[PDB]
Order: sequence, then C-alpha cells, then structure tokens
Amino acid sequence: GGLTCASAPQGTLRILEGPQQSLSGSPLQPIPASPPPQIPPGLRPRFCAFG
Amino acid sequence: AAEELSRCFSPGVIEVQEVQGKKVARVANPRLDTFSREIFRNEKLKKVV
Repeated sequence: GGLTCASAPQGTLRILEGPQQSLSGSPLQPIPASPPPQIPPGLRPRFCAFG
Repeated sequence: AAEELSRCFSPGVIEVQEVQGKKVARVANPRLDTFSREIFRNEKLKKVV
C-alpha cells in the first residue's frame, strides 16, 4: 500500500512564454544628423569706410 | 563680368555703366573702397584690375 518507483519518464517538456520580433525600421532620430550652421539671408555689410 | 567685378569691391567703387548694348564697368569713386582684396579670389579678374 506504499508508494513505489514507476517507469522512467520517456520525455521532458519545458514551457516558457515568449513574444516575437517586429520589422526593422531603425528610426534613428526625431530631427536627425548634425544639422549644419548656415548663412542668414542677405545679411548686408554693417560697416563702411571713411570718405 | 562687369557685375562680378562690381561685387568684388565695396559697392560704390565700380559703377557699371551701359555705354552700348553691352555693359561696361567703370571706376566711379575709388575712395569708397575698403581693402578686402576679394578680386584676388576671382582667378580671372585679378589680372584685369
């Protein structure tokens, strides 16, 4: 009436919960790159010679 | 090329007249010139002035 060893298991199942990968879009930056410093339009000379 | 010449100088110095259908640049007032030597960057008009 006691507990005895039974037949060895024939296989093992290991369960884990996993989600999946999306598409590669690689959206690097809101406003991207190093935007260049640049000329103010027209500007004009702010200096003249004497005479 | 008269206008490119007139831009390489303080603007009053080279007065571009219109003698004929073509445009001639003339040295109207040499005194206004500031020495900026910007003609010397032109490579084709550094030989003219």
